[PDB]
Amino acid sequence: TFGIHGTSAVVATDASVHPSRKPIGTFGREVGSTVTPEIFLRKNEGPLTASRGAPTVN
Amino acid sequence: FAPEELYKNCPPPVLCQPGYDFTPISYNTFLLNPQDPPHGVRSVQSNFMHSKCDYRPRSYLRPEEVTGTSHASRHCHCNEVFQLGDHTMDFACEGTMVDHRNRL
Amino acid sequence: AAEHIPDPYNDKPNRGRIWHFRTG
Amino acid sequence: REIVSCQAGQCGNQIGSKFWEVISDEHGVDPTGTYQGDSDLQLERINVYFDESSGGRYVPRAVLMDLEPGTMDSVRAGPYGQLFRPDNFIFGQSGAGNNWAKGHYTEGAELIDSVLDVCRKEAESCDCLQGFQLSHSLGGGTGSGMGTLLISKLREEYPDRIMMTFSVIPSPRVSDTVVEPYNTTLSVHQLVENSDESMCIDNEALYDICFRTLKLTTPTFGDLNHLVAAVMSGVTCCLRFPGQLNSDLRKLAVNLVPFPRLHFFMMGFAPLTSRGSQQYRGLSVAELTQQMFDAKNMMQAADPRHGRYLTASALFRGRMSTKEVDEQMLNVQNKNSSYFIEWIPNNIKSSICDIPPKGLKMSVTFIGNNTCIQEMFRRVGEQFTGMFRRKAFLHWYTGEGMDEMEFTEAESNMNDLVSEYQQYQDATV
Amino acid sequence: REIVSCQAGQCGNQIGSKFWEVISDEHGVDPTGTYQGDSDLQLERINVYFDESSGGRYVPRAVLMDLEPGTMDSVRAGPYGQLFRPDNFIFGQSGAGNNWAKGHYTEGAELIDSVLDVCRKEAESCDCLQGFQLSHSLGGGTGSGMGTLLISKLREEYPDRIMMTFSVIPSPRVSDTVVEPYNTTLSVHQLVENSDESMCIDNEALYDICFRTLKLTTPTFGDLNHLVAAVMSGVTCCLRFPGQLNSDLRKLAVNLVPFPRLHFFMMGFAPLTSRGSQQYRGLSVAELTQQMFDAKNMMQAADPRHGRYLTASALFRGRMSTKEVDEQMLNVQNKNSSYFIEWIPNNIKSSICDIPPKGLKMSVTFIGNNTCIQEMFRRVGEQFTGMFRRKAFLHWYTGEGMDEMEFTEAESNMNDLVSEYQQYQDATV
Amino acid sequence: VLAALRDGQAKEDALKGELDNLGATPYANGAAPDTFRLTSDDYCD
Amino acid sequence: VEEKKQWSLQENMQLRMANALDRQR
Amino acid sequence: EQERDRAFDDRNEEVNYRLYEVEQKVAEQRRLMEKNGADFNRALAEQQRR
Amino acid sequence: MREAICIHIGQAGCQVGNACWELFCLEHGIQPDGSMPEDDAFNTFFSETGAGKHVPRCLFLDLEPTVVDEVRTGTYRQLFNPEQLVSGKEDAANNYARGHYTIGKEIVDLALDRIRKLADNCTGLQGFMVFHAVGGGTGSGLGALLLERLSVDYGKKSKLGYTVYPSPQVSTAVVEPYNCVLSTHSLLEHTDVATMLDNEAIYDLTRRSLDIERPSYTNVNRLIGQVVSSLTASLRFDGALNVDLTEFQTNLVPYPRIHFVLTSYAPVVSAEKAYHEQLSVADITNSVFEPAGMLTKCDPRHGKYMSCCLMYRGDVVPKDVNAAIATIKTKRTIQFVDWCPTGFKCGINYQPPTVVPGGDLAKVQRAVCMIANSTAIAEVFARIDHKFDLMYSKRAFVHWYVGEGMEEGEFSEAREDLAALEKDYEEVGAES
Amino acid sequence: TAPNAVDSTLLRLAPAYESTCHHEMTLPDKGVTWGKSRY
Ligand SMILES: Nc1nc2c(ncn2[C@@H]2O[C@H](COP(=O)(O)OP(=O)(O)OP(=O)(O)O)[C@@H](O)[C@H]2O)c(=O)[nH]1
Ligand SMILES: Nc1nc2c(ncn2[C@@H]2O[C@H](COP(=O)(O)OP(=O)(O)O)[C@@H](O)[C@H]2O)c(=O)[nH]1
Ligand SMILES: Nc1nc2c(ncn2[C@@H]2O[C@H](COP(=O)(O)OP(=O)(O)O)[C@@H](O)[C@H]2O)c(=O)[nH]1
Ligand SMILES: [Mg+2]
Repeated sequence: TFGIHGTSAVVATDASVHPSRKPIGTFGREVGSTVTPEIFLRKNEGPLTASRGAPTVN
Repeated sequence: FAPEELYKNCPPPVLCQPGYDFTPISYNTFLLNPQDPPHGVRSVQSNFMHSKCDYRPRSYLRPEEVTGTSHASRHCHCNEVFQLGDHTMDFACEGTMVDHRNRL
Repeated sequence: AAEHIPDPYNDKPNRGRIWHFRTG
Repeated sequence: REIVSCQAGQCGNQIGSKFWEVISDEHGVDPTGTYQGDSDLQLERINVYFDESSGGRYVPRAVLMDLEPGTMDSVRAGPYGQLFRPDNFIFGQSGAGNNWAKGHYTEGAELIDSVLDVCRKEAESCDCLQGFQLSHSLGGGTGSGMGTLLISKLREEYPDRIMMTFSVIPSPRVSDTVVEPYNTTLSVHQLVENSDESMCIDNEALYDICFRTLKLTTPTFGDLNHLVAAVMSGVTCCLRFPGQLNSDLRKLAVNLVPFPRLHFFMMGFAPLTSRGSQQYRGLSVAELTQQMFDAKNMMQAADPRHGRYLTASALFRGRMSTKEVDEQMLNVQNKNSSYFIEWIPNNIKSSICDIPPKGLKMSVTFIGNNTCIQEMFRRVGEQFTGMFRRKAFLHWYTGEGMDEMEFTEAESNMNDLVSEYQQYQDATV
Repeated sequence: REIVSCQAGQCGNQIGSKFWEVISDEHGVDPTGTYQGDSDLQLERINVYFDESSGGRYVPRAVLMDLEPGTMDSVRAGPYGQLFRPDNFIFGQSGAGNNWAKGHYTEGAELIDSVLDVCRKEAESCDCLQGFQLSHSLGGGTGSGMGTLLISKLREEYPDRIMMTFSVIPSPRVSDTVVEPYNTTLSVHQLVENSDESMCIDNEALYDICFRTLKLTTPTFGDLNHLVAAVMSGVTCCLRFPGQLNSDLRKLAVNLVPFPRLHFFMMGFAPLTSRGSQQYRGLSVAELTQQMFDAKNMMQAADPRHGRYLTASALFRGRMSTKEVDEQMLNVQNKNSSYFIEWIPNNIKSSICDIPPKGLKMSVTFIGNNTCIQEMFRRVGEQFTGMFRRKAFLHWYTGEGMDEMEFTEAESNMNDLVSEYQQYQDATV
Repeated sequence: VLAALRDGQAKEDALKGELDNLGATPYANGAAPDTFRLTSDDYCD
Repeated sequence: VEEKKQWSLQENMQLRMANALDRQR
Repeated sequence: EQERDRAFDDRNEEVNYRLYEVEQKVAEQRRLMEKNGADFNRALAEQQRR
Repeated sequence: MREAICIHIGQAGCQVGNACWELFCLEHGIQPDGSMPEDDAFNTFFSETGAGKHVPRCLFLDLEPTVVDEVRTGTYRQLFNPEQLVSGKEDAANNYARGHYTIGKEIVDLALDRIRKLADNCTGLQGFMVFHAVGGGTGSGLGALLLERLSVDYGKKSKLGYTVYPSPQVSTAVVEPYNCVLSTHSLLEHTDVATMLDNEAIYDLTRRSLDIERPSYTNVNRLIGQVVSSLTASLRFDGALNVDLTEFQTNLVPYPRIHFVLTSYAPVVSAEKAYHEQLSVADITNSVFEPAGMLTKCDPRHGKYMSCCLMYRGDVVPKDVNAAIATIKTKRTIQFVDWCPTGFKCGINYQPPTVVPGGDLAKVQRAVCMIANSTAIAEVFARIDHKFDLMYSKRAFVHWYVGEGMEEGEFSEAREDLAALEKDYEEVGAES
Repeated sequence: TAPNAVDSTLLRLAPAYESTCHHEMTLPDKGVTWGKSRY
């Protein structure tokens, strides 16, 4: 029952498809300084999620 | 103490008699330094502060449409350009030194 | 009073996007 | 299980404020925060949109976003501004200046750190986050710019979580911005690869509801914002209330998005009758399914005859039987096969929720992935090309650091999007 | 388990004044020295901070150190000034002159003998002394140099007692001493090998707390020091009162100091809530952990996102269950694996005291040995070397007797410390 | 100026008197909290 | 039948009081 | 346990209202003190004029 | 917070500021002493002190003591700060060089000093509002110097220049074309949006709509204050479409040089004929685009409209706004440039304009003020340029400027840059 | 009886707020099944 918070599992593969061990989490990351107009997003360069047909489970 | 070492990045303190009956001293202006936060510290703020991003210099990416001249009129010689003794000085450099967020 | 350049007075009803999917 | 809401820009903040008014309606939450709901069905899933407090009150799980403090001012001083958490209010010293570049790279970048802070706490303080919701307009400066910055900046940190945008799409006839094509394109190319669902709301349809459907004497932004708010409440009523055929935002996305880039939808609300004509309308399942596909009740101004329906979603609220709703909804396809995609059987998915909105017999929210969206995308692309052709207001964007081929890449993305729309429109078996 | 306290400099004197006010309030000891509490729980372990007299008076076990009688007069005239033992007030005629050399060599030495005499008397009056606590600022003259001299002497005299220190780290924005770099450099290379654990306060971060979180309009130094006093109470609550999982200073030192030279901790308090946000707030373990690990809540102006946590301790207080304090403490560990060091599992250690501070349901004090304090050390060391190149203000220190080799080795040791923090920050398994 | 000083001083005196009256009025209108409890108190006679 | 009579009663009540408010406008 | 946390919450809410009242009083004290400073100023002005 | 610093320069600027501030006091209920009888909406224009007094965020400049002494002896003497109300020693004598080089240069530093005091007092500044006239000496020279100094002092902060250009055949001074052409440099480089307020159009408007056979500078300044109040009511008060100064300047300025924008107001009708009209949104919007219903003497039909920003106030509704705009689009006597099909910006505020008691405006439920960038603006610029060509063809009155401290290359550069602006208007109005 | 919310005084409450799967407005257990929450 430990580490199940934020994931679709009443009881605890690590825990579930959702990441229960992600590195960023609550603290965040110094991203406001890194965002800049010089570097940007190109054609079909959005993050690869399950909705976009990308098997992130693997 | 020579002007062209003392005023590398700031406008000269143009002396003007009015306001005084004796020797003029100077008057401060609102110009701000580019954002230079000390490295690694949290964005620490005691009270509401004027954001430097709202005061980015106009000479940032001013286009050099005229043959290599970001400045448009002769009024740069009385606004941006100052003759610091034996040297000439311009604030169009600050546009290159700062970022789009007014960061050095 | 500036010069009056002629202008066609076009007053027409503005009913627009009138469509209906066939049900029943 | 929970949806965390974000409002961006003047339009987004106003729409979200009156949307939270609507949510407090059927969750029985006072402006102060105290719950006086008459039934506990309003408290059953109040955690989806509200986070409880020690005093028995509930806080919207919403973060506010605007370089202009004026919209926060109006929202907080309004009737339901008591409800919002104070620290979630994030604002700067100067407005966006109606510039996507300023809202996305210069003024928004130095401000989005706190936004990430607040949204991350609001996102990981819940038991199981179902998704993210954003409300903004694509023609604005901080609603579009900072909104898309938030969207792209949250997508990477929460890839598996569903994230949707209630984009209030602009139009030249109601153009209150001349940088409208620039902002719309720069926002939409980000939303294409950064949003699971990007539902579109159009001001011309909003106002044509106020005349041709409502006959209102003095229609206002309050009425328009309540239309958008009712859309927002209907799209997620099934999560908050029980129903015969439950659905969630993931199921809606699966049933409405056939291909990853095909996530822009028509919207519509029903029942909507003028206050003087509500006597004579026999409000029933047939009448609601007629009003779904009636022009007077669509939330975006485009002609569906020129296009084809890939998929649609019908979220019904109220006490009904599935027996007549499913047969009606197949009935419409049977005789409108000339306007529906053939190679997909049963293009429309229905969902039934028992609890209806307060003061309504029965409601229905219509979400349509129609292929007529390419018409309006072409319309905005033509003006974007015309403006980009002559540096038309281009220097404002380029002086904030954006490179000139950003616009070329955005227009290439839009051209690919409309080409895909057209080729899935005319694709045959 | 006695904790004999000492306050040096005006900064330390005010911090200790508010700390003793808080301790006396929490133990029900009124200023005249009597006891009118409502329970014997706060009388059972009152000997940790209060020494009994024949007449029932409960005098603080505190030693007051200052070269200026003005601060002594201020603390004596304060609301709790009559509580302290009259002869424990030791002061000199000539002030420290804001000089580390003056406070450590020429003026502190002539009075450190009497200070050691009174400290020895207080320590030997105890049954089983747990150790010494000091409160001072590293930017002052007698707070820094004289405090370091005291720490060295007590290190030589009682090696096995735990030496806890509350150092007020100066920062350039607040900076109200041009020789803060000199004083901090000269005090850090004493605190490193003389203090068992040295936790830091920055006025920037205190101002951040009462601006962003408390939103106080005009918070005076009393309100500023209330937070540090509350944390001083919370670090020894486990000694003063029983609980589910007890702790003491020896346990905290052994459990948070993996390497003897890494004993500088970022510290913070929770809950802290503004007047407007009290309604939209809550006293639960979830919110305690959220605010505890909130970056803005730390009372040190270092950003944890640029560093990693060696170890940390949560001194929870109040009636709370072990599930809510273990589930979520492991949850934060899991979700911030990039910010918690891998080669030491279970970075966070939780202790629970069952007597919360009055006026609050439940609280927690955070003691974190984050590797981001190297940033503070590097910044003030860079200021020190910038001042040292031109021999700025070194004529005072040299005329008071010090030599340049002392400064050179001080900065050498300090750069060693910052390198040690960085190396173990970036070290892998 | 003297009249201004006397009027001002009397007015701050009145305001301080109102603050003192408010402070003297009590704010304990419910059951006193039992904050001094151990978890061992769950075991009972 | 009686239930839906009451339902229509509720609908008409809301609608006509809203009409009264509009005429007040 | 419910009445227990409820009674503590009564205490917390009532002390919050107590602090709210004293904060109103001190804020209006600050306003009045500024006003009396202004009255001194607007008396010394005519003092200097005379 | 959410404020805007008002700067008034010269004779015209000072009377415009007096009218503006009496109107603002009427709006926000501040007596001339400076006190009151969520009302903090005044914070955008008046800084509030602990005493409860509200000092306007204004700065008066004039090289001649008479106008500022008029202000200091008027009804609003106690309203204004004794400082930030600078008085000159002797006037610029209708000389741009006098106001820019040899006399204005030694008080521009005090100007920036008091402006910086305003800036540090304020916290959420959106920009500066510089009211002046380019026809005169002080308002041209010292105004140009102040604007160009503010450009480097405050960076990219908005600077809306409400300027009274010389009118076509109504004139006050013979050196007016010189002063206008010279000040056009700074009004072109160091001003994001410049608004024409020439006296001729206001005179015809007062004569034909306000039914006043004898209006004067008092009524003209009343109208200008009404226009500025209508423009800034979006940030002053709450509204349907809240728009900021930068928000509308970015949409009114297509090119850095192409930023001069004409203005108009509606409905401007006397009380005698105001109750005889359906003062509806469509009616007022149609009256806006009337060539005689504007505040600039240039026929808008002689050029391609580029961008119109409309400020609606009162009980105005967005669909009546949109219907009026659709009728305007259908009425193609006024046509938009091909590369700006949108061409419209809308800002709706819920606060109707409070009339000035004793004024000539009538109380109306709704009002509209439109500011348009259009290529028809080239008419007045070309007329001023031709007057400059006639005067400079044989060096008339140039000796005054030169002996007071400006080069002849400056005159030639002024004429050449104005010719470049002439060409640019027509280039951007050309079809794609 | 007058409902707690002033908005619902003109509405039907018991028939409207009742799931089709499921008349007292109160569901059986709060803290155990649905209203389970902190505090
Ligand atoms: N609208 C308006 N314009 C004015 C007013 N007073 C002066 N002007 C304008 O000022 C022009 C003449 O310039 P000046 O008399 O020199 O006044 P100025 O522009 O302030 O220059 P200085 O007198 O040197 O300060 C005229 O063409 C008018 O357009 C006024 O009260 N209202
Ligand atoms: N439905 C609705 N749309 C609005 C509202 N306010 C603005 N909009 C739309 O938003 C667009 C302009 O957005 P804007 O306020 O400039 O966004 P911002 O600049 O980022 O704050 C226009 O096309 C309006 O139609 C509102 O209250 N309701
Ligand atoms: N938090 C807090 N800091 C203080 C207080 N008094 C002084 N300081 C800090 O102490 C530093 C200066 O110390 P200093 O007065 O020179 O120490 P001393 O000379 O030994 O008495 C400043 O940076 C202040 O921020 C206080 O009452 N509270
Ligand atoms: Mg004059």
